[PDB]
Amino acid sequence: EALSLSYNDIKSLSAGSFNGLSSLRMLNLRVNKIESFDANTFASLKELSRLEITLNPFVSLPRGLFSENKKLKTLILTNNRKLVTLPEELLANLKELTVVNLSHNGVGNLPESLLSGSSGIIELNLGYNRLNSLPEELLSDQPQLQVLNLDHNQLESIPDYFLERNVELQTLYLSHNRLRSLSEKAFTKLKN
Amino acid sequence: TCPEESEASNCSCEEFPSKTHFYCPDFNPTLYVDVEDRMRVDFKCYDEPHDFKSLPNLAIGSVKLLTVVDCVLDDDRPILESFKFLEVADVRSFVYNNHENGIRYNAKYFEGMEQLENLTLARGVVSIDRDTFSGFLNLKRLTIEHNKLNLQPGTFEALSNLTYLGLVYNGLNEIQPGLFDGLESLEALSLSYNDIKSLSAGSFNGLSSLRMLNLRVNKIESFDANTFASLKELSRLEITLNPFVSLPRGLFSENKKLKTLILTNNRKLVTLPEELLANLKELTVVNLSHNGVGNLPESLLSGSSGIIELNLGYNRLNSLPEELLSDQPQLQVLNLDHNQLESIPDYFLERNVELQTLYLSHNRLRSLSEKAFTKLKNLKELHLENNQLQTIPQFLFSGTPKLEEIYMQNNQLALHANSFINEELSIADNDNTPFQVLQKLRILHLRNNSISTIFQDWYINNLEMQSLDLSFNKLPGLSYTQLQFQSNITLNLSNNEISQVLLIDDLDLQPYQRINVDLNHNPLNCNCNALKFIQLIQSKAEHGLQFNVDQLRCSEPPNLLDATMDQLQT
Amino acid sequence: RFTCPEESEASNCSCEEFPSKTHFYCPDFNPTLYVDVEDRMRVDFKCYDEPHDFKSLPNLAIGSVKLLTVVDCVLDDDRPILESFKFLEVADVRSFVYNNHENGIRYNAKYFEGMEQLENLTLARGVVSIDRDTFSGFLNLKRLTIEHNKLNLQPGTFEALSNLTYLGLVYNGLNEIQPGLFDGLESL
Amino acid sequence: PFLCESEQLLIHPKEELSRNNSMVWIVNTKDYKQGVRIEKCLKRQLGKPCNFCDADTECKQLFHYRTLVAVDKVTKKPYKEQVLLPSCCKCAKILS
Amino acid sequence: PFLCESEQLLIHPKEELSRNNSMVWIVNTKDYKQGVRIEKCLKRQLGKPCNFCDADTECKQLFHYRTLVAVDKVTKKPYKEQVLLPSCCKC
Ligand SMILES: *[C@@H]1O[C@H](CO)[C@@H](O[C@@H]2O[C@H](CO)[C@@H](O[C@@H]3O[C@H](CO)[C@@H](O)[C@H](O)[C@@H]3O)[C@H](O)[C@H]2NC(C)=O)[C@H](O)[C@H]1NC(C)=O
Ligand SMILES: *[C@@H]1O[C@H](CO)[C@@H](O[C@@H]2O[C@H](CO)[C@@H](O[C@@H]3O[C@H](CO)[C@@H](O)[C@H](O)[C@@H]3O)[C@H](O)[C@H]2NC(C)=O)[C@H](O)[C@H]1NC(C)=O
Ligand SMILES: *[C@@H]1O[C@H](CO)[C@@H](O[C@@H]2O[C@H](CO)[C@@H](O[C@@H]3O[C@H](CO)[C@@H](O)[C@H](O)[C@@H]3O)[C@H](O)[C@H]2NC(C)=O)[C@H](O)[C@H]1NC(C)=O
Ligand SMILES: *[C@@H]1O[C@H](CO)[C@@H](O[C@@H]2O[C@H](CO)[C@@H](O)[C@H](O)[C@H]2NC(C)=O)[C@H](O)[C@H]1NC(C)=O
Ligand SMILES: *[C@@H]1O[C@H](CO)[C@@H](O[C@@H]2O[C@H](CO)[C@@H](O)[C@H](O)[C@H]2NC(C)=O)[C@H](O)[C@H]1NC(C)=O
Ligand SMILES: *[C@@H]1O[C@H](CO)[C@@H](O[C@@H]2O[C@H](CO)[C@@H](O)[C@H](O)[C@H]2NC(C)=O)[C@H](O)[C@H]1NC(C)=O
Ligand SMILES: *[C@@H]1O[C@H](CO)[C@@H](O)[C@H](O)[C@H]1NC(C)=O
Repeated sequence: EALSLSYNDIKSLSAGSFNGLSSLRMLNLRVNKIESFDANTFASLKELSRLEITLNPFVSLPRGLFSENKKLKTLILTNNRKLVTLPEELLANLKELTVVNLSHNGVGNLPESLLSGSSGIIELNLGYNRLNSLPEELLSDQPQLQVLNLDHNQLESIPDYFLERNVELQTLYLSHNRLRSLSEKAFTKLKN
Repeated sequence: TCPEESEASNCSCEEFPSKTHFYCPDFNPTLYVDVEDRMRVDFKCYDEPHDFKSLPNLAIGSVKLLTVVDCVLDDDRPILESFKFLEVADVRSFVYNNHENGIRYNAKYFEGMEQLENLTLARGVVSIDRDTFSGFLNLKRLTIEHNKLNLQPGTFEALSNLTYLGLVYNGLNEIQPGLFDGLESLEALSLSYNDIKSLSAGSFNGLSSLRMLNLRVNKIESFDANTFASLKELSRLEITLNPFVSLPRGLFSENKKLKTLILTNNRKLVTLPEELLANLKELTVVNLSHNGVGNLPESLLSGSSGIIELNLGYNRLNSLPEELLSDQPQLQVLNLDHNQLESIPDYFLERNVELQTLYLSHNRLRSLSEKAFTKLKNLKELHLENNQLQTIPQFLFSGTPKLEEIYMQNNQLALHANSFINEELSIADNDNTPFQVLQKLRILHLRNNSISTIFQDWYINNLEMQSLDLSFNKLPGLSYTQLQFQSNITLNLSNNEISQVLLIDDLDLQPYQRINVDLNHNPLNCNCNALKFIQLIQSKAEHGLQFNVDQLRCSEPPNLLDATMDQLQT
Repeated sequence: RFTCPEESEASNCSCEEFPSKTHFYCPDFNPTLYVDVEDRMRVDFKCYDEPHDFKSLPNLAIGSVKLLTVVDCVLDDDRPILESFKFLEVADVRSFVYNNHENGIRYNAKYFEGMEQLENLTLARGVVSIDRDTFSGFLNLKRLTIEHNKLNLQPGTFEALSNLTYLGLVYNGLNEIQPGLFDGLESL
Repeated sequence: PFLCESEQLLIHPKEELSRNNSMVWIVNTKDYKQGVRIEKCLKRQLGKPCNFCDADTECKQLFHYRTLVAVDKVTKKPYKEQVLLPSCCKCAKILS
Repeated sequence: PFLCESEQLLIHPKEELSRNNSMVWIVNTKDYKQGVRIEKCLKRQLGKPCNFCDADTECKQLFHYRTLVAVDKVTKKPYKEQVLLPSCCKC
């Protein structure tokens, strides 16, 4: 029913590691030495509502990692070590994910179709990502959310068409950024 | 707020709600550092030492309560210096734990640490210097625990504002006469879990305003006659687990402000001195349980009228003096259980009137005078259980109308059906018994008694009875008459010798009234004329009577030996 | 613990002892008079049928009563009460109750000559009128109560009193509270 | 009507049982009982303040004592009994 | 403090009223003597209405049945035949 791996010395993830348990809804990884993954590692865990990975030296992720599980209510990625980039469409068509946190991940690039198809999100954080630039301007395509944090990022410009989809967005954070100017059209849709 | 530019630092901020965790060696978790919203910080070096030699700063600002756990120190350095990177300001409490390294202390350590109230060192200070605390501005509290410490006199030289100096598991072996010199305004002193050998009368010289002393674990073998003379303001003294065999006379005759005195587990203590607690008008709660006291001086409590509770349980006292309870009319709760007490002196309790509850259990009682309870107009409980009372007086409960709950479990009482309320000359509609007189009696526990009968008064005079425990009785049979309680009552007749249950079909209680009767482990005959009872058990839907009759089984009719009720065919 | 020191058959007045209360009655059959006595606190003097005299009755040594009660009993003209009840030997009394149903009389300070340390008091009936001060300022008259009396008062009749922590009137029939009747009740 | 909800109750005398007789017996003795009569309040099980009189009141249960005293036949000490029986349930005014 | 006031008495009765109605010469001999607490209602208050209330009710007097050896002078001859006796006053 519940599985957690906190302060574990395990340095790897096998796909067959988590087999023999269709009914798992909770997975916690507060600290681990894991650096490898596979999209099928969590495949068997279709009902895994929460996945939390932190303090792990993994440099990157495989495509279709969380895509297999459509029952994933929440995803947390905090204090990641040397995470240079993220796979495209990792959360594509989740349809259930409500909160995704990528805070403290050293990513230099952002994918427009990473979160596409998740019409449940209400909270999204990219804190301390330090993105050299924001390539993704089509993340508003799941406009149902209301919160956002892009603080401590090195992005030089904010795309004008980035915020044309959402109107229910309640709260926004852009501090510690490299913003020369703010778009004259992007804030006209943030009614809420 | 988490530290920006975290890329340069090895530390990682978890940015929880109202927390900010840290594990500064990010590769290997160590220095678990959090912050409770600038109210309290915390700091644990559990994994490996010296890991904070070159740590990046955290800029915490000011915080009230600091806490360091199991972290190394740099000896010649003030504490904040050793953790300069934290950048705390205005510490107001500094709890330190050091499971690993025993460090000598001195003044230098707390330089810059003033404006501090709650200091505490668990395993932190192996030995204390004479100048260590001089630097402090005002220090409301203090506490050193779980360490073997050596104390020099006057180390607390200039902690004038100190309050609740606490020593637990400190285990000092002896209090120096000048240990507390120069110390005042202590609203609390802790000597619990200490290895003290004796208490010289000068060992408490400095203290003047002390209001509470505690000796939960002490090895004190002897007191000086005036050990507690200087403690003129004292208000509470607790002694537990002390090997002293006797006390000096008039030890406490000076501490007139005293409020509560407790002595527990003095297995070597055998004889209290005369007038030990005389003339302490303030005293309100005295407990002397678990000692080895053998016999009480008659004037133990002369003039100490202010007592509310008194407790003498578990002693080895054998016989008691009436004069002891003569002038405490305020008393409320007495206790004498587990003594080898043999017989209450008849006029023992005639002075008190306020006594709520009384205890006498686990004694060798044999009998009670009618005069024993003649004056306890406000009594409301009673515990005569585990007493060898073969017989009781008929006019026992004349003077205690407010009695509620009475327990005589494991008694040797054998009042028969007749000859408890009758002399074969006068027939009584309601049996005249002491229990009959207490109308307001509700809970009763006569289990393991041999009365072997049910009294009519129990359900006539005692209208509000709620719990009856008649287990382990020799009663021959149960009759419907002997169960017309009407009021909600729990009846237990289990392990009894009952064999005949007589009912009548017209049996019906007041509406909404339900009584439960238990008849398990009884040698119940199952010949005819038990039929109506089988009907009230088998093929029973709902009524006033219930029957916890699970383990019962027919005994005597051979064709149906040991067949339970449900087994049986009418 | 008095237990009828005098022989019963001499006055026919018989009594029984118990732990609770050594009761008493004189006629010995269908008793007109009853002296209930709690061993320490209460005393109950009741004569529902008329009593012939207070001399033939024996002398029940009682030290003191934390409470006394006289019921339906004639009070002697211009005597202290205990003077009237000389046979009923009681010395120190703190409370008091009096419930004379029949033959009410006016009152005075004389009726309270030997009862000036009364914390309480009560005259449940038979109160015609209180001519002079109830107490001559007798000590610690914490409470007071006169009821069903059907009387009429005078203003400031009570002014001598000071410590009446409580005063109670029931069924007084009194038409009008005369001005200043409650004058002296400084600490009421 | 009455101020308190007092109900008459009959109590049967305690029946002597011939458990020696394993054979069944006439319930005629069980059929007729001389019994005694008592009184109790069910006014909220004797809790009513005697509503229709508004003065501060609470219904009480009252008892009566029967004193039968006989010197013993063996000329032992005189035997006196004071059996107590619930006799009435009456309402009393109370203070505040 | 009581709406109805009752004088307490001890009677030691002889020829008391009963159900059978054949109870005469009750036993109160100085050696065999039986008495019974009774609550006689005050004479003047038999019909005058209860006080401390506006109830139109009078202080009526009940009766109750007690076990006494009243049927015969010999004691235990009637097995305590029930006699009628006065009880408390209820409005
Ligand atoms: C003994 O305990 C039982 C609980 O097992 C008490 O039963 C309760 O009795 C009262 C009245 O006697 C019931 O109240 C009734 O409620 C109905 C509605 O359901 C209402 O129409 C009636 O007018 C009445 O108010 C109550 O429901 C009942 N509760 C249960 C759980 O049985 C009983 O009162 C107790 N008896 C004594 C003498 O203590
Ligand atoms: C004179 O009459 C007064 C009547 O008020 C007696 O004093 C009062 O006695 C009652 C006892 O029924 C006390 O009531 C109890 O008092 C305590 C403490 O306040 C309270 O916690 C209980 O809940 C309950 O009320 C009452 O305190 C006491 N005093 C007063 C001012 O009412 C007094 O004993 C009578 N004197 C004699 C000699 O009998
Ligand atoms: C009302 O209460 C007050 C105070 O409780 C009563 O005043 C007290 O009256 C007595 C009677 O004289 C005084 O006792 C006397 O004290 C002196 C000095 O100690 C002593 O030399 C005498 O031998 C006698 O013992 C008492 O001091 C006095 N207390 C106060 C505070 O004034 C008063 O009598 C009560 N009654 C009325 C109607 O006011
Ligand atoms: C020093 O310690 C005392 C003792 O606990 C603290 O006082 C407590 O404060 C809390 C906060 O409301 C109360 O709930 C407790 O009842 C208090 N106890 C006592 C004995 O006073 C005090 O807050 C601490 N001060 C600092 C600066 O740490
Ligand atoms: C004990 O506390 C008192 C106040 O609680 C301190 O008194 C102050 O002392 C300073 C200098 O020591 C003076 O300037 C203030 O005027 C004093 N104020 C009061 C209200 O007394 C005292 O210093 C403290 N002493 C110790 C040893 O802790
Ligand atoms: C019923 O009571 C008797 C008497 O109190 C209990 O017998 C005692 O049992 C204890 C514990 O085993 C012994 O120490 C005593 O010596 C026994 N006393 C006698 C005189 O036999 C008995 O155990 C109780 N039975 C229960 C608990 O139902
Ligand atoms: C009744 O007493 C017996 C023995 O004392 C015990 O085993 C049983 O559990 C009791 N029943 C209840 C309901 O307490």
